[PDB]
Amino acid sequence: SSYRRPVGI
Amino acid sequence: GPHSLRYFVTAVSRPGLGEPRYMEVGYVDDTEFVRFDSDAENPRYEPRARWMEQEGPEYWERETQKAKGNEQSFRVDLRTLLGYYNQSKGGSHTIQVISGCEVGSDGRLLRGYQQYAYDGCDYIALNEDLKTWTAADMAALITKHKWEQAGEAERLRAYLEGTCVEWLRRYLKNGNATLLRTDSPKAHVTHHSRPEDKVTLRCWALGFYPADITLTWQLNGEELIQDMELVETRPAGDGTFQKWASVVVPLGKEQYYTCHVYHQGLPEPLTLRWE
Amino acid sequence: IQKTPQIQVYSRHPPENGKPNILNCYVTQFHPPHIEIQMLKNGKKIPKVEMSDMSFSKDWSFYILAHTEFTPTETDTYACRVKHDSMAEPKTVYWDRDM
Repeated sequence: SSYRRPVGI
Repeated sequence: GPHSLRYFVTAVSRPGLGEPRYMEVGYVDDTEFVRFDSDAENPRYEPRARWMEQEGPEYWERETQKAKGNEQSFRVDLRTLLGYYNQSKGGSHTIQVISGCEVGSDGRLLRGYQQYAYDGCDYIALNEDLKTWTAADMAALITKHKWEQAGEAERLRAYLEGTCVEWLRRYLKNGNATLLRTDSPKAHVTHHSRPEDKVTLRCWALGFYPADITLTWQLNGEELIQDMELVETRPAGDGTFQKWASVVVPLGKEQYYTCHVYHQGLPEPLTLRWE
Repeated sequence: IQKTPQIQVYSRHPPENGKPNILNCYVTQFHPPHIEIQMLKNGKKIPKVEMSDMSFSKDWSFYILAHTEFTPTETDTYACRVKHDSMAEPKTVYWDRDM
């Protein structure tokens, strides 16, 4: 299950 | 032996042709096992190995929701990068991400990664320490400080060391038999003309899986390193791979050369010559 | 920034004149992902050409397999033509049955 980045670039 | 779980993500802006396209592809070892593409309608996280169909409707629903959530995030990210690079809203741009974990035979993490690129060039990457970042340019430095301030590396370390590793275990459980498959090369030598008193011997290896393979030519027992020609290993289109390697030799001396083929599938390496 | 495509054109099985087979056009090392691939028989676009899903490598570069059914003969010529923004002009690569 893939990671979900919660902060933007 | 060792194993890996990696996700390859692409977000592509398409101004005036529609919404950004979001694509996500998961690999166990180096084998695609899931895929999401935002360009189907009612896009869904989908199994790409029959053994993943063991997972059940809840898994697939949660992965779909999470992928649509990333899709939205990536739309915002694309807009941000326009600002950083003083780029117009009219062009297409690409964000790519490689995220994953390598584990040993004991199931413990050997290395984690989370690498970003923009328009095909390194942007920012999490360091091996799983604590610090390498920014590739000034724009990336803006992201580095935002991510440091937000504790992004702590988050990733936790995911990489635990979640990712635990999911790798689970998938291996259902795929390990299929993953271990191996097709040995079948090889043969062809013979072709060259100008004047020279000929080409071409050693072919066909029908093999996985792709990793070595072909060598030897004179008498001694390797022709200086100049053999080869092709990059290539898909046959049916799950197996092809490669060849050739040398130019004197007319009349063809029997002085042997080709050797090295592959995981083989009980031992193959030794061939021209008929 | 942009990466120029590399192309291999080759059959799935060793070619035998008169035997049905599959012709492959394997395109790699390109960026951006948008690309246009045609396969050609004696100078003319082949209508039914299938495309694999697109993937990318640790390089960041994309790759894709185009393929089509064909029955090779002694004198028919096949090629794969690829149009991509990294190149001023489309690149055509010819099938060599010895490669």
